[PDB]
Amino acid sequence: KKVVAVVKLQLPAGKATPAPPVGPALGQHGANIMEFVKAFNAATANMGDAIVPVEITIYADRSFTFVTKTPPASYLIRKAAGLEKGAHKPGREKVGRITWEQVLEIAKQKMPDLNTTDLEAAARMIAGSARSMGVEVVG
Amino acid sequence: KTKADQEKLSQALARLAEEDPTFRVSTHPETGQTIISGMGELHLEIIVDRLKREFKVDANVGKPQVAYRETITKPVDVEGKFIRQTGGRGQYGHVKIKVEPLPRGSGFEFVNAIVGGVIPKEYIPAVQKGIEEAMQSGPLIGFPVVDIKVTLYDGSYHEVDSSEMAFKIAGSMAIKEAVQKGDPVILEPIMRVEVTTPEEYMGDVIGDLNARRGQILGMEPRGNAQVIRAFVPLAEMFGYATDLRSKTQGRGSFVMFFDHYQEVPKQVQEKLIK
Amino acid sequence: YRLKAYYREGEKPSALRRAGKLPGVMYNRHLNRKVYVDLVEFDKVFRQASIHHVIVLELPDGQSLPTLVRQVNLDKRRRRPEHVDFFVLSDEPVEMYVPLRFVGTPAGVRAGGVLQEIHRDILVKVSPRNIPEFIEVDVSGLEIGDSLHASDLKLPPGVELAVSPEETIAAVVPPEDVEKLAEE
Amino acid sequence: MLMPRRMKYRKQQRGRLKGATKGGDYVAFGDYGLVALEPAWITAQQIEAARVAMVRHFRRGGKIFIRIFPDKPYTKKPLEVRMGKGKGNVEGYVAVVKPGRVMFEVAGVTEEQAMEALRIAGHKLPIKTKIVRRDAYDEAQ
Amino acid sequence: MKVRASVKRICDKCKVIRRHGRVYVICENPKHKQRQG
RNA sequence: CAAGUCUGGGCUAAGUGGUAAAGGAUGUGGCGCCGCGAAGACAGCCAGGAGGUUGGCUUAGAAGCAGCCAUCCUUUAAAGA
Ligand SMILES: [Zn+2]
Repeated sequence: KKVVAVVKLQLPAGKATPAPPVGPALGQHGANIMEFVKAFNAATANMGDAIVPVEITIYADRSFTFVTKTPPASYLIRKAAGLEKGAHKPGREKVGRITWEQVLEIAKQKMPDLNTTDLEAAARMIAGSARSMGVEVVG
Repeated sequence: KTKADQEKLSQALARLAEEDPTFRVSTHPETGQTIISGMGELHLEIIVDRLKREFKVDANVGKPQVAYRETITKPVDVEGKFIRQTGGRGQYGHVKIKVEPLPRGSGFEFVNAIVGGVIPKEYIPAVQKGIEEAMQSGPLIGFPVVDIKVTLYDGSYHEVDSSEMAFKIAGSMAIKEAVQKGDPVILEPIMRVEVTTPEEYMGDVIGDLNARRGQILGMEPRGNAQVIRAFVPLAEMFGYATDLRSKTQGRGSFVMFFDHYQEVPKQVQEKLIK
Repeated sequence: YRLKAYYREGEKPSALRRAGKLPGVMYNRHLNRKVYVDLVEFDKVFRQASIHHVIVLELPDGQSLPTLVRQVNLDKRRRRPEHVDFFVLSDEPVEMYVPLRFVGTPAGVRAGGVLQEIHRDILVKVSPRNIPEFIEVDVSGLEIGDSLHASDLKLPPGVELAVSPEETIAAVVPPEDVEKLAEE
Repeated sequence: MLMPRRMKYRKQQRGRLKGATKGGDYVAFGDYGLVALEPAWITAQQIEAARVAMVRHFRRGGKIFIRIFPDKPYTKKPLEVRMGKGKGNVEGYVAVVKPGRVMFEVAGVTEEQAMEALRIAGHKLPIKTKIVRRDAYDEAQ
Repeated sequence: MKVRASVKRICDKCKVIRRHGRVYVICENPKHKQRQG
């Protein structure tokens, strides 16, 4: 008969174990801690990896809910350069790259999250994450 | 104490081990000294009164020793000569080897690297039993020089003087020196431990373990509790019960297993020269 | 630049220091008159100005000549400019020291080491007409190793270096590295 | 340590320290420097002790210039021995430092670090010192 | 860091007091609690 | 203990004076330069102090907050990778 919730957990892709923080915060949820490793890995059976943020909200009759955001802006950028890891030491060492368009294509994939309602601004948030992992922008 | 008491003690458990099979007696398979298995400080403690009183035995009560190991860093190659020609049982044996360190947990590997046969067929067995042997007392403190690969790639001989034995020495010389030369390193024992603790105490639990020459490995939750795995040196791991039960007011429990051996922080190198 | 200066009759060049003013003297192949200027305003100008940019001096005789501090003698025990030497420029080409400007990060800038301003001032010559300034030096293709010198640089519309060339203008050297010991 | 490699005379007289400096009272190399306020005899060790902690403080830093160089034989008779019997044997060396003399100077480092490494150096030295920048150290040939 | 000859600021929260001709130095961490002597 | 508790201006508050150094210090007076200045400053109160993003590498885990680097973007009145 526990109280209510707007839980803002942060679970990756695939790893869906009732183990905390899916226990102490979702113990007052009555949450189907297993109707996620199916509802999730079904939509993310496509991707494969990349963490997927989530907000699980509980109510009265002891039922739950949860909507997920997009995968780290550092993800789509790793596949779009034949990368896995950043570059250890960003800036000086380039291990892959993205064009002036490939950055403007990604800013589309996550434009309904950031804050700006453009791409000359949005894309810069991407072009910024370029030197964050040592991945120069093809220009 | 003197071999005298070493007996009063035998009888000690010969009756105390029936009056309480909640313990275990063991003679350290590597260094005489015997261990006294308990179930908490007090336990062994109060035995120490009766076993010392109602048995009048008066021995020592310090802590166990650690099964160290010797080995090297750099690969070396030295001569193994012996020859003693004066007039008869000539005694003529001589060999050259290739000593090379192996990963901490490799073992013992020799190499019958003799071309045509400059070193007769019949003498190799013995030149090995010699190398194998010598590896007993380390070059540093005297412990099982292990984790290496040996290569016999040369050595001559004499038609009459050589002997199965003469070679066992020569080879026991080539080794008795390659380790001295390849910069030795006092390896030690690392354990696997798993403290079951309520993440309430956990915080310090991990700390304390860090400040124990140990390096943490993880904590995959269990029941209402949470488990911690990691490695540690048996030296800096003694009387852990009454330390774990400290950072946990009782709600703490652990296990322990062996794993591998690994170099001592140098500062602990000249330390052990005892 | 400017600077209020006055003539000195020649009386107690040390009573002026205590006074508060700095005894001087300017000259050239024609005239040399003993002078003196206040410190405040000489620190405040020489501190910057130096001997690269001319200083127009204003004397009680309306005149306001252009000169370069050819020399500033010190007080070693506590440095306190104690007497200058103003060279009154003309029209005739004369020698001075033009500042060098290191515009460009070398390779020792990622690798390591340090740019060494082995000589951030060169002796060139030119009519006081052409008053050059920071003579840009190119750096980048330099890595803890060799260096550059001679007179490999943008010599403005009339500058004609009066050094060698050959004098090692600047070089990059190995950083000091804590963990380094040679004694033993 | 540091010291002469060869020498015409193994032993030399004391002499006396006066004012002035004779020279090296201006920068010429680095960007920041340390100068002597009181006259004295800096031992090689004193120097080394500094130069070191100097570098120590900023591991992997720019270049340090020791602008002074010991070369005056430091004498000393054995312990528990009376006067006479000639002179004494050498102990170490010292560089005769006077006020206004630039002892060291660093080049290529953040002011914050330069002003610090020097501050420490000054502590290893037996005399009071000042940290100068580079203003009027122009032309001193 | 109580009694000593070189009393200084060991972290901004320190304060150089001087009650009774003696330079004291107080802070939030009783460790910095100094005093010259 | 013989002759000014002499006159004008200034500093010192420890009996310093009435004998010690490096090195400490919002001591106390006094000169300075250089910044912010009522188109609202200093202390100040109530406020906000975010989103890309747990930056990337490393690691048991590093999410502003071990440590390497890197330090761009954003919506703004403003918020540092
Ligand atoms: Zn403090």
